[PDB]
Amino acid sequence: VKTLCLRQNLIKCIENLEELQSLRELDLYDNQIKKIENLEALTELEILDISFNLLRNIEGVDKLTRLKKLFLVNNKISKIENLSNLHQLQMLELGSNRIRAIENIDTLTNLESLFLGKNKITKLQNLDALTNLTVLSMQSNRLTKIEGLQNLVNLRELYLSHNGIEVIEGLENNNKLTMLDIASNRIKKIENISHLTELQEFWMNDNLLESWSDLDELKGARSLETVYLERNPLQKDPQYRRKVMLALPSVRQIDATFV
Repeated sequence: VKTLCLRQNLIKCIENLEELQSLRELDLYDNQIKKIENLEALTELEILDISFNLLRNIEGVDKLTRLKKLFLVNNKISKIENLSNLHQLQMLELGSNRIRAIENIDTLTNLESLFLGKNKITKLQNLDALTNLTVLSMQSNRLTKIEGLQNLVNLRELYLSHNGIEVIEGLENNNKLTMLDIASNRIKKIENISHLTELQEFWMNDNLLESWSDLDELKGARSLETVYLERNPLQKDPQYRRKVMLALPSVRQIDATFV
């Protein structure tokens, strides 16, 4: 065997998966599993996908030391735990869960992607050890302040949509940012992003932006190709598209319209 895809079944318990030792990828997407167990024997497994299930806790993956990707999207997981042995983990997908705090991931120094969207996290913390982190998704959470990103120096994609962020800050050491998404917040002013020179796409729709002089912060991004500013108070200006066009000459797309 090499890849078992038991997608879309009525599985409620994990069993009779012991004879297969050479399995590298197990896919249990969209089932009714309630507990992770009987998986310790798949030691050379590189990809585990138990997304869209009824999991409430993370367990039974203590022995999968060779895991590279872990998909646990859409479950009932309340706390992040029992992942400390997965040193080779590069991608961690925990979207659409019930997590309230970022914890117990400091041992995953080889993480390149971290997805925690549609959860209940209230504070950005405990990310200081993921210096290899390239993508971080914290959208549709309870975030109120941007912080804890001072050690994500290779961060190139940051998604903070649908939160309660009021001020743009904490992005001092994230100079490699190419995609910054802070749309659907309570931001009133664009600040502290003038050092983000490699920005390509920048979503800031559904905020409270008022002054046109904030676009001076984006002048350093010569590769800025796409910018979203709709549903801001800036759109009340009848030359909203042209004003963005003139201030940001490098962009080829404003909202859903090309230039």
